[PDB]
Amino acid sequence: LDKQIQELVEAIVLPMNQPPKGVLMYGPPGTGKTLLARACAAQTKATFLKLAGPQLVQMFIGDGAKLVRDAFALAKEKAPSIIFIDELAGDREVQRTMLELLNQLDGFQPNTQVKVIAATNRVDILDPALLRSGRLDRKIEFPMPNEEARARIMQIHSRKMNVSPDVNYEELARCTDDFNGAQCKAVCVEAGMIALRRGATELTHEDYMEGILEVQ
Amino acid sequence: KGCLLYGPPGTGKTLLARAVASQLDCNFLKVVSSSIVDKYIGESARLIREMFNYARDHQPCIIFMDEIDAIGGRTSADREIQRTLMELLNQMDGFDTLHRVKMIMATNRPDTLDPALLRPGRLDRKIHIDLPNEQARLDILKIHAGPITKHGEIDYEAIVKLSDGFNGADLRNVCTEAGMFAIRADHDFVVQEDFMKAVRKVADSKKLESK
Amino acid sequence: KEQIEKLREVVETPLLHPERFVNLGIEPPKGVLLFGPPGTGKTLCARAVANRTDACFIRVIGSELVQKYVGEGARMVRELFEMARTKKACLIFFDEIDAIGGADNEVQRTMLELINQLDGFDPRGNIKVLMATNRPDTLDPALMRPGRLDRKIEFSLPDLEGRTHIFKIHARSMSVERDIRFELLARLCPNSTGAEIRSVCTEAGMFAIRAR
Repeated sequence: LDKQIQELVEAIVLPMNQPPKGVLMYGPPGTGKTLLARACAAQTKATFLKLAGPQLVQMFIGDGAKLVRDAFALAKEKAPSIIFIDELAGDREVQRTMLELLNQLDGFQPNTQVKVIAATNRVDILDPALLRSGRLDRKIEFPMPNEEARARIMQIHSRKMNVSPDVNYEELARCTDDFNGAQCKAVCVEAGMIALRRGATELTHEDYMEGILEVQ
Repeated sequence: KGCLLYGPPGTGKTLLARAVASQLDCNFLKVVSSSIVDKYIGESARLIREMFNYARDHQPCIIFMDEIDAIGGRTSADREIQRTLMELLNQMDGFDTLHRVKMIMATNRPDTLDPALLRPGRLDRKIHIDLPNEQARLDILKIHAGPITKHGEIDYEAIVKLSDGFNGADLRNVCTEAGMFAIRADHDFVVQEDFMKAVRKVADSKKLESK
Repeated sequence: KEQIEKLREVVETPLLHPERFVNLGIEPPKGVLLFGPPGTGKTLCARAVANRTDACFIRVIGSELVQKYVGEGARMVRELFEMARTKKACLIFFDEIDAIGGADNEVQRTMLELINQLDGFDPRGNIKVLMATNRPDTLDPALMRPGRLDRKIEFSLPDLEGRTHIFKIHARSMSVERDIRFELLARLCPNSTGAEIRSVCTEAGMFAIRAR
């Protein structure tokens, strides 16, 4: 997953020493982009300030622009920090604050500072007005290379989850059609959930395909 | 107190209009094209008197009006638009000394531009945005490349030739894009290698995502 | 027999053998989900209270979340979660979540703060989750559920050989005809959901009442 996070880390380290504003690092739920963007955000040495998606929409109205202009006030006044948001009428006001944001980033050029690192857990719905260099431009899907990378990030993300030493990775790597490694991680979650009633304390090989055919 | 910026020859009307606008502007008051549909009761009149009343409280201001062709009809969809046009007539042609106020109007084609609104006074000076000339691209490159640091070797023909269909704001953000790309390695000087690489790659990203 | 183990292995086992789940692999399980017709609802939870090992826990119903003079429900869920903090990860039971689920901003404070406390790992996120409701039309828990909760199953419907347990807990009716046989009531009515058997006691029991 270095081919998609390398551009992010470089893009957020270069202003401290224009950087891309919107990078879409997406994938199925349970991918681990928060623990890898935090495992690398700790290596960026900057201030790790957390922010979520539904935090903009609140009980009162007009709070989205309050948290956007407030996060851009603490970020505009403070040093270059790390803000990672996830799970990106009210939407008309979000488009007013968005077109105003890119009107201050396209009509003006003061944003030599922190950016908006956005990440979505599903790309079934995509606004056609999100296509620009300042908008979500780098849309990198799951890595096309072989299973090895999936076993590496899945093993690092699953260090506490043992594996029976009879696995070729070719059957599970081949059966997954139009699938990603996060869905296989959920397959490992369900397989480990039924591993209690299976009676075997060690996750077997057939439980992987049993989970694939179970949840997907 | 008005200006018209149309781009019939093709794309670049908002890029060059927002390039000169990006060069000089005033207090920020944007009119989004989604705040006039008014799906509920058509009470947009008090919203126009309210926003422009704030434009009366603040003496200096520039009001951007982009993509006016959809609200430039010469059903009930156009009746509220013409109502906002009557509020504009009674708003700037009313009994008020609104001389310091300024506005900018942009469109796509000079054929359905409300020839009643095309009367002098309503839009004093209009600039016909044509296709980007190579001499205005070399000039805009020589005036947008001044304050940015560069190396002793200068070759502008690669930046003029490798950039097509761009305006002052595009070539501005792409040349400064290459300046930041070359300052990533915190070097005081900027060799034109990063100019060619970042202008080529980012220029291709703008040609692909130029919608 | 199957479902009672699928819900018993998460209410009894996680407290009796904590090391078996830490060394068992993925993690100790979270809980189950009981949704559907009421039938014999809240009876198996009272059985789980009767099967308590050391200290009985405190129950929480869905009606307490909605009250007059809004603002007390947040301090109520935070004070019972604080009691869970003081009672070394005490058991928290939620009954009739449909009274607040399925999204009234004054209720959005209590239910969105409730989600912010369940999905939030501040007090604790792994003790015991369990929801007993009536209608599955709760959209918000259905979309925010896979975040932390899991193991969705039926309410009571057992397999063909599993009904005899819920009939051994439904043996507490008036009488069939005499004290000769329990199995005469327990095995002479198969293929009946855990609420359809409540329709067999209500309607077949009403037929035993209306039989002069």
